[PDB]
Amino acid sequence: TPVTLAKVIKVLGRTGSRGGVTQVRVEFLEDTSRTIVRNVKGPVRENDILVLMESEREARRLR
Amino acid sequence: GRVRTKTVKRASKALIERYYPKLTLDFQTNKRLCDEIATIQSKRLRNKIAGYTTHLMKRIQKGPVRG
Amino acid sequence: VQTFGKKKSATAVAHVKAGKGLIKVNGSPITLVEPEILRFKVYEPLLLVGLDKFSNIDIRVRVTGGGHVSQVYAIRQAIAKGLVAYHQKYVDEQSKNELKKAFTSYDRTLLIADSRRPEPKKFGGKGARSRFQKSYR
Amino acid sequence: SLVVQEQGSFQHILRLLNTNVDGNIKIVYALTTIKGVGRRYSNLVCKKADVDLHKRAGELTQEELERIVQIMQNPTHYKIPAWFLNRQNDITDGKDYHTLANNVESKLRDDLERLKKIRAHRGIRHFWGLRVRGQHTKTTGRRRA
Amino acid sequence: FSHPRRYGKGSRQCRVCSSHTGLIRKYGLNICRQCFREKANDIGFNKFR
Amino acid sequence: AQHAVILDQEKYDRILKEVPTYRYVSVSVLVDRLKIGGSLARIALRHLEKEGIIKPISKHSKQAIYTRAT
Amino acid sequence: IIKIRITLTSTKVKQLENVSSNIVKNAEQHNLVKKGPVRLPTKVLKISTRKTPNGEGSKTWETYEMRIHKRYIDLEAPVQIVKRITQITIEPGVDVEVVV
Amino acid sequence: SKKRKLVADGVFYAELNEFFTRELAEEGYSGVEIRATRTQDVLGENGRRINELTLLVQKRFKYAPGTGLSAVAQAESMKFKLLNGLAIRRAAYGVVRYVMESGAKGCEVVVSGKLRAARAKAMKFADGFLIHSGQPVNDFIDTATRHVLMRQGVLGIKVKIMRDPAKSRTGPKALPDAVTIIE
Amino acid sequence: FTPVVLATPIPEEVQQAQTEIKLFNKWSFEEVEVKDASLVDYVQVRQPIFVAHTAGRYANKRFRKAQCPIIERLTNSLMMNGRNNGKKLKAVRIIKHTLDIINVLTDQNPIQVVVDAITNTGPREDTTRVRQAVDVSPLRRVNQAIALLTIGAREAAFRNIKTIAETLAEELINAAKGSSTSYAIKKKDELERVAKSNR
Amino acid sequence: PGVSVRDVAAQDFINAYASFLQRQGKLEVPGYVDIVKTSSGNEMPPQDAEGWFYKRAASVARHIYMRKQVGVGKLNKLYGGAKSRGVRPYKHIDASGSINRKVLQALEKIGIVEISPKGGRRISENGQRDLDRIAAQTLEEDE
RNA sequence: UAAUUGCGAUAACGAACGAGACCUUAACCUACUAAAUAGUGGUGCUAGCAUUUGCUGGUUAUCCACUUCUUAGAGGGACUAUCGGUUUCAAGCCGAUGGAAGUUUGAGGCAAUAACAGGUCUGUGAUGCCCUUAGACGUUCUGGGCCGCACGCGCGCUACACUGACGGAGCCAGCGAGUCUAACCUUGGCCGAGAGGUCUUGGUAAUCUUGUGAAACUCCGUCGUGCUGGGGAUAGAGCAUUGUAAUUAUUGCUCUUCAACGAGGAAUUCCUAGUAAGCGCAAGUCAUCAGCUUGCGUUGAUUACGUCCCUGCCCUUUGUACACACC
Ligand SMILES: [Zn+2]
Repeated sequence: TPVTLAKVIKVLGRTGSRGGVTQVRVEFLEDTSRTIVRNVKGPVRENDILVLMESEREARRLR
Repeated sequence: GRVRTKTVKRASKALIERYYPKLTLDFQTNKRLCDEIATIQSKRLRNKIAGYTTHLMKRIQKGPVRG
Repeated sequence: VQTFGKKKSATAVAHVKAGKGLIKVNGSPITLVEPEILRFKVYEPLLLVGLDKFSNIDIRVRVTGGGHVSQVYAIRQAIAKGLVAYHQKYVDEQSKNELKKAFTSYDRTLLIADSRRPEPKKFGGKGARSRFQKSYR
Repeated sequence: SLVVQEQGSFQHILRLLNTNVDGNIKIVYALTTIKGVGRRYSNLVCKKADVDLHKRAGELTQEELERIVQIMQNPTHYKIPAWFLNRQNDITDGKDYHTLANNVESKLRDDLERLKKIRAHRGIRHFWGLRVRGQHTKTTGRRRA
Repeated sequence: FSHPRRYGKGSRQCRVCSSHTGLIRKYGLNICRQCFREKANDIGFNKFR
Repeated sequence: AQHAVILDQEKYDRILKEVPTYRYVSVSVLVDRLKIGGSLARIALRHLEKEGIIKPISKHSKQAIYTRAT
Repeated sequence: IIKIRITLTSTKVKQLENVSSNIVKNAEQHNLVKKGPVRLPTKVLKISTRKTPNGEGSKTWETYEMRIHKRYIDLEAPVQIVKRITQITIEPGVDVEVVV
Repeated sequence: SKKRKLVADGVFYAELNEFFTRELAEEGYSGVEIRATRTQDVLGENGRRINELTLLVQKRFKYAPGTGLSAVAQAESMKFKLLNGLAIRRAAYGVVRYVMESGAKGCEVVVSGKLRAARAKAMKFADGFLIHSGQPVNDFIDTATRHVLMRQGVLGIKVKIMRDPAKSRTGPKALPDAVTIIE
Repeated sequence: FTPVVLATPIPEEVQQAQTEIKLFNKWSFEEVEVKDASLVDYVQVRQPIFVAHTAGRYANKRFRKAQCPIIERLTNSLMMNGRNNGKKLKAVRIIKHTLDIINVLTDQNPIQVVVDAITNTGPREDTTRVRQAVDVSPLRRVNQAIALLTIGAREAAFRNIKTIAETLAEELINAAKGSSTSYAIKKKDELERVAKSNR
Repeated sequence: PGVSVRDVAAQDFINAYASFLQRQGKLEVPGYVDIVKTSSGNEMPPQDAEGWFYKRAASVARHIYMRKQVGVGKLNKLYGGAKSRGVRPYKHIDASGSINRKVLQALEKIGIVEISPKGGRRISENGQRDLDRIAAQTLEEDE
C-alpha cells in the first residue's frame, strides 16, 4: 500500500447528489509545488493532513 | 437568526442621521443615549437598536455608507 | 467565605474558614464521597493547584438537588469557588489570580456553573424534540 | 473451596422424585428441574433442612436427598408455612397440600375436568380451548401453533 | 324507583352542558373539557406558554 | 458445565503449572484455557490471590486483575 | 396592642404589590414594628387539555395556566390600627386575611 | 384552601357573567363589574330590576341579604339589529364605521352562516389598523363571538376592535414597536 | 517527594501525582506520541486527564467535539446499544478495567498503545454510492476507529466467556500490534478492499 | 482522634457492625429468616440465611444515627426497590413492613434506640456509643 | 436569513398586517428589597468520639443577626461584544478571546390575506328541516355487550441476557396533587410473609404526605455461560381491598410450568446536545386498575454542522377551449 501524506490548502465546497462528499484542494508535503483535488466525506478544515494510496488521480466533481 | 429587521435598522438610521455629533462607538453609551433621546418601549429592542447603531458608527470610520 | 455551585440541578453550598485542613463533603471525608470512579473528579479542585497546598483552610460543603454525578460536579465546583473566594478576600488577590489561571487551564466548569438545562417536553411525543411515531403509510 | 476429589462421592444425572435431576447444577436449581418445585420453594425447603446451599445435589448427601423428598411431600408438618404451598382447600377438604411429584399435572387435569363438568363459563371456555383469564384473542395469541 | 348513583359519571357532570365526558375534576372545577376551553379566560386561566 | 464442572484433578498438575504461557489470569481465562469451570473459578482464583504467585491489582468485582510476582 | 398576621393572595400582581407595599408605609407612618413582607412562592395551576372537541387532527395539547401569588406579614398594632389596616384594604381582586 | 377558593371565585365570576349576559341582554349588557350600554335601566323603576337580580343571585349562590367602544356591547347590539330586522351587510358596515368614528384604531366584523341557503359563506368588514396576533392583541384588542338565532339557521359573528394605544390611560401608551425621537 | 499532610486522612497514592511529570492515576500520560502526523489535533492527549468524565459542551460547534480526550471518546463510544444507554459510570469502569488489562498484558504505555491502535484502525479511504472511491478525513478516521473498536468489542463480548473489558482490551492489543485477526482491522480491510476496483 | 461513623461510608462499616452483631450472640431474630423476601417486589430471599437480618439491623442503626429519627414507613420506602410486574413496566414497590418493624423493635429491645416526641425513633446514647466504637475499630483494623 | 429577514440590484419611493417585535419559562445577579410558612452561622438545651476542644451532631415558641444557598418584587446583563478572515460594496457568516449564556441565548404562547365540501349535530339549554312522542328514538331499572377469534394492520411494555440476572449494600431529584359540610394525601406506632386492616397524628398546605429515603446507577457476593437462574407468556390453588356488584381473571399478593423470543426479510419511524436513548416520578381520566397521554426530573452518547438523491410543500416560469375554476 503506497503511502503519501499531504495537507489541504483549499476547501472548494460540497459535492454529490446527497451532499456528503466534498472537493478539497490538497498540497503535498513533499514536492509542495503541486495541488490536487480530492473527494472526502468527513469534515476537513485548514492545515489538515490527508493520507492517500494513489498520488495522481484527479477526482473531479461528482454530479 | 442574527439578522436585523426594518423596524430596528431604519430606526437606527433615523437616530444616526440626526445624532452623528453624538454617541460614540461604545455600546453602553449608545444604549443609554437610546434611553435618553428615544422612547423605545422594550429592553430587547433598545439593546438591538443600540447594537446596530454601534455597528453603523463603527463601520463609518471605514468610509461613508449608503443612506 | 461561603460559596455555592451547581451542574444540572444539584446545588452545593460550601463554607470555607480559617481552620486546619479539613475538607468535608456530606459529613464524610473526601476519601469517601464514593462515586467509585469520580473520587478523583472530587480530588481535582484540590490536586490541581498543589498536592495539599492548604493546611490552614477548612471547607464544609452540603449538597442537594440532583443526582450522584451531578452532586459530585456541584461539590467539586463549590469547594473550588470557595477556595477562590477565600483567596480573593483574605489570602491574596495575586494568589487568587494564579489559582484561577490553573482552574481555567484545567477548566471543567469548575468556576462557571454549567448552563445546560433540560428543555421542556412538548406534546405529541415522548421527549422534548423526538416525536411519537407514525406509520400511517 | 475444599478438597472435593470425591473419587466415589460425585454424582452424575441422578433419579429423584419421579424426575431426573441434572448433577451439574446446585441443589436449588436442580430441584427446580422437577415439575412442581420451583426456585424459591426449593430454597426454603433446603434452608429448612439446613443443608449447604453452595453445593449441588450431586455431592450434597445421599440421605438428606430423601429427607428433602419427605419434607416436600409433608410440607405442613416439616416447618413450612401454609401460605407457602400451592394448594389450600383443594376442592373438598379444606386442608392444605402441595403436590411435589409427577402428580401436580394430574391434579390440574382433575381440576379442569371437574370445572368443565360443573358446566361453568370457565369450563366451557376451557373446553373450547380459548383464553379463560380474560385475555384478548383479537390480535394476541392468534396462531397458537 | 332510583338506584344509587353516588359515584361515577352518573354522580358527576359538567355544571354547564351536563356532559359526563370530558369532566375536569381538578382544582374544584367540575366542568367539561370543552366548556373549559371555551369559557376558560373568564375563570382566570390564561394562555402564557 | 460441559467441561471441568467441579473436579479439576484429571490434570491436577495444571493447578500449579499455570503461571507460564500467559501473563494474565482471570475468571474467563480459567474457562478458556481448559482448566477451571465457572462454577468455582472465582474461589479457585480467591485461593491463589490469598496465597500463590499471582498478586491482584485492585478489589475488582465481576472481573479480575492479577499479575505474576516480580 | 396585639400581634397579627396579614395574608394577601391574588392573581393580579399589580394590585397584590400595590397592597403589600402600601401596608409597609401604613405601618411606618405610625412607626410600628413588623417582620418584612415574605413572598411564598407563586404556584402555577397549569392544566393540559385537548384543543378539539373531537378526535380528528394531529395530537396537539394546549395548557392553561393560573398563577397564584401570595404574601404574608407580621405586625403589632392595637385594635384600632388593626381595624384601620383591614378597612383600607378593600382592593377588588386581592384576598386579604388577618389573623390574631 | 386558597387555590380552590380562588378557582371557585373564578367560576363564580363566570357564572355571574353568563347569567347577567343572558338575563340583562334587553338592557344592553356588556360585562359584570354590572355594566350596561345605558346606566339608567340598571336602576329601572327606582331599583326594581336590580333588587330582583340581587334576590335571584342570593337565592342561587347562598349569599346573605346584606353581606360604545366595547366589543361585546356592539356585538350584542348588532345581534339585536339583525334579530329585529335590518340588512346584514348594511348592519355590519354601520357597526364598523360607527366603531371607526368612535376613536377606535381599527375594527373587523366577520359574519358567517346561512344568509341565503348555500354552502354558508363568510362576509367581512375590516377598517382601520389591526394587528393579529401576538401579545399586543391581549394588550389592546377586544374580541367577541356571538351566535345569532334567527328563524332559519345560526350566524356566527366575530367582532374585533383595536383600541387606540395612545388613549390607553393605563399600561403602555404606545405600540411595542413604536420608536419616536426628538430633534 | 515533599509529602505534604493535611488533617483529614487521605492516602499518598494521590499525593504523589503531580510533583513529578503529570500522569494518570496509574499510567504514564506524557510518553504518548501518535505514530502518524494526520490524526494529530484529532486525539486529545497532552493535555492529560484525571478521568474520562469531562461532561462538557462538545456538540455546539462543528470541531469542538474533536477536542475530547481519546479515553472519553472510547467511553462515549461504549455508550450505545440502548440497553447500555446512559450508564456512563459503567462504561468508564469497563474503560478503566481495559486500561488495567492493557497494562498487565504487554503494557506498552497503554494509552499510547490505544492511540496507536486507533490510528491504525482509522480507515484511510472509503466509497460513496454514486460506487466511487473517496478519501477519508482524519476526523472521520478517528471516529470510525473508535466506533469499529467499540462495535467489535460488543460483538465479541456477545455470547462468550470473555467479559467486555477483556475482549475490548485484547482487540485493542491486536489493532495496535497490527494483526488481521481483529474485527476492527478486518472491517477496515473490507473498507479498503474497494480502493482499486472503485477508483 | 475524633472519629465518627462518617469515616467509613458504605461497605466496611456494614461488614463491621454485622459481624459485631453476629459475635454479640444476641439473636433478636423473630424467625422470619428463610421465610421472607425482605420486600414484596423481589423474586427470591437473600442467598445466605445467616447474615441478612444482621445486615438489615446494621443498616437501620447506621441510617438512624447518620440522620434524625425515622419511621417504619421511611425505612420501608428506603429498602423497597423496583418490581418486575410482568409484561408491565417496572415500578417502585415498598418493602415488607413487618421485617423492618421487627428489626426496629429488636433494636428497641436491646435499648440502642428510643422514640421521638414527634414520631419515629432515634439512636440512643449507648447505641451511638457502640456505633462510634465500631467505627473506630473499623478504622484501626481495615483502612 | 428561521423568515417578503435583510443587503444589494434596480421605475420606483416611502409604508402597513403577518414574521420579527411582544409575552411566558430556563439559565445569572458574593448587586437592592424581606423572610420559625425557606436556609446559614454565634451563644446554654450537645448524648457520642477525641478530652486543649476539635467532626457528625437533636434541641421546630431555644435567643441573636444574616440572605451567600431558596423564595419573588422592582431592575441589570446579550446587543452576536472585541479581534482577525470571508465577505459583490453589504446584509451575514467563520475561528479565538471574554462572557452566565453567542443555533433567533435554549424552549414555547400568540400567530395574517384566504381555502378545505378536513372532523365534530355523539359536548353544549348552539341550531334550520324531518322523525319520535306514552308498545318512545325522552328518562329510568335488570343482564350482557363494546374484551369477543379461521385472520390482517398500527402505536406500545416486557423482552431475547455476563455492559446480564439475582440478593443485600450505598440514598440523589424535579412538575406537582391533596379534606371545612369530610373522608383526600397520609406521617408515627399495632397486626399480618405479602396484599390489606387497626390506634391515631399532620396538613384547607414552601409548614404535613414530602427531603416524595424513586428508579436507573455504585459497591460487594453467587449464578457460568446453558431457552438456564433473562421472559412470566400460559393456568390452577389460596390470601384482601376498591367496588350494593370482580363470573366474562379490575387489581395486588405467595406458590406452582418456565412457553415464543437464540439480534429480526423486503421494508420502515423519530431525531442534531441536556436533544437521542435508558430510568423513574407526579397529574388527567379514578369508588379500583396504565403498558395511554400531559408535564417533571436522574445517567447522558455516535454522527454532520450540510444537500436536493427520494418524499412533502412554497415560489417562479409555462399551457389552458377551466372561472360552478379538473369533482
Ligand atoms: Zn362541559
